Amino acid sequence: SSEEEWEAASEPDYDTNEDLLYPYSPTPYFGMYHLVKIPIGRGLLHHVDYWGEGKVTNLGKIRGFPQSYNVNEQFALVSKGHNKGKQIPNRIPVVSVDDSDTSSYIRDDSVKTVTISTGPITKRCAADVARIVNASEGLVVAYGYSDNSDDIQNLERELGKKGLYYGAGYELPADLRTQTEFSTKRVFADASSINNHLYNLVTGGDYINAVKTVRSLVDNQGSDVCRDVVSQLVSHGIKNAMSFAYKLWHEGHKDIVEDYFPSEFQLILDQKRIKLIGKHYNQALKLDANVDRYNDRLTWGDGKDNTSYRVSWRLISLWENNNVIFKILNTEHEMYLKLDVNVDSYGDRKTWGSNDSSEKRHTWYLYPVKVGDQQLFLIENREYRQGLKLDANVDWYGDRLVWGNNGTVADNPEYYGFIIQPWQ
Repeated sequence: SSEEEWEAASEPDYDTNEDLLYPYSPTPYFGMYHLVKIPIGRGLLHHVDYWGEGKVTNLGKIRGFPQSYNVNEQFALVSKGHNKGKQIPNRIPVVSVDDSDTSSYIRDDSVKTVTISTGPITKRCAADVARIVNASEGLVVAYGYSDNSDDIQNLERELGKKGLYYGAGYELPADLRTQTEFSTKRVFADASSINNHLYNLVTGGDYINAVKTVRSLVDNQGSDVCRDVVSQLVSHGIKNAMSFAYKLWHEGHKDIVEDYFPSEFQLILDQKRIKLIGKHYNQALKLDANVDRYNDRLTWGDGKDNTSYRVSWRLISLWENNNVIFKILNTEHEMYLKLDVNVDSYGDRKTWGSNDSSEKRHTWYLYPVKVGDQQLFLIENREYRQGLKLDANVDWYGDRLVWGNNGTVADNPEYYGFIIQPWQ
């Protein structure tokens, strides 16, 4: 029988594994008694290996850990490698892989790191892993499962109820990178850690891993964290927020932009007719009534009109070198904004509309920034790296010329921010 094969079995290899002197390791399941639960005292348990067998070498590959507690079925024995058939080191027992309940042995919310591999993650197992991992600073690493498995689906769901979430590309210390047995892993971390991870993936331009992260976050009760990260990204002048929103918009995740990003992002990303209002001077942009000798038109804020076809624009979005870039289209004339090749005596450049649109100076970055509750955008020419501003001086009609600014527009959203509104 299973019991008798276990009773019959050599004791665990405590040369290659550390002997943690766990009192319930050499006993079967005794959870019917008021046992002494670990951890004892105020700290967390360092490391539980769920379905672990201790450090197992096989065909030159390593699985398991010499210093973890190992949750396993009560009669389970080492499966492979030289220790095959021995007893499991530091073994915390469960009745069955079905019940997978450690509540007699391990206190709720008490483990720093849970690793899990080899065994199946049933719903009960996922729930037990979530029960023991500490919500505020826990970490769960699932090794060798496929991302679409019922195993990972059970785990992500139970961890999300507790406040742990997948981190795509989450970097592990060297001692959690020893599992050369497995070719895949999936890391779950605490709410604050994932907040920081996803923010830094976006500011770093790693949109593949940012999209993977946010999708799992929103799908597993992480909406508070998503909202906080988004707020940081659209408040602090991060143009990678625009690039992140673009990839969400085009790769199947419109829900996340619709539900968590400022309403303006939908106008921007779908090339809808918009008004562009200089916040400081409060004037909507238009093009000049007349052309110059090159058939181009100057760009102006209008001192009175904020409704007519003359103040309608569209943003054209394109992807270049891991960034979203924009062209700014005037719908009255079907002309594209650029900055003058000639500077004035302050180094500033007049803004012009042209029928043509194939130069780098036709392309622009948007930097989302917030003045209290008002979402704004800084608009910066990609070739000249100048942010747009309206002239401190009015003309005879009360209109303001639009210039590229020599000098950063980042220190000051009340001066250099634009409001984007729907035109219709």
